Amino acid sequence: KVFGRCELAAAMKRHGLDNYRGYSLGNWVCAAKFESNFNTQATNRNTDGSTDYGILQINSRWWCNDGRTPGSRNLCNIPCSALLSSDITASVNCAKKIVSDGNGMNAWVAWRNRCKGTDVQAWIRGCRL
Ligand SMILES: [Cl-]
Ligand SMILES: [Cl-]
Ligand SMILES: [Cl-]
Ligand SMILES: [Cl-]
Ligand SMILES: [Cl-]
Ligand SMILES: [Cu+2]
Ligand SMILES: [Cu+2]
Ligand code: NA
Repeated sequence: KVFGRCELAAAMKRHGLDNYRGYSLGNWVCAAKFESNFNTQATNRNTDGSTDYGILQINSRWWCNDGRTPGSRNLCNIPCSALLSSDITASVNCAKKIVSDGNGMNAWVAWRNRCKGTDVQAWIRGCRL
């Protein structure tokens, strides 16, 4: 599923991301845009051989099992394929664990390099949520 901007903002809000660990909704929308272009089916291989999955590009190195990431963990206790569903529940719940891990949204390098410090409210501007 490729979400529209405001449709994903509304969904992430419904799923409890707005101000989660202090990160306003536009932070999550901005991260999703640059991670996945709002595509739940997005996959990208990392240099180390792990892969990132779904709207928020959750890495198999730590968070999900894909059967091909040596020495990795599965801290969200989910197959990585679950992260590609049109239903964002698994992605959101796993993201909650990630952002609570100590470095907040800096876990998402694209968030750090492209969203942090910027006017992230622009991502939800005009949206019926
Ligand atoms: Cl957009
Ligand atoms: Cl915001
Ligand atoms: Cl594995
Ligand atoms: Cl959903
Ligand atoms: Cl924080
Ligand atoms: Cu929902
Ligand atoms: Cu809503
Ligand atoms: Na893994």
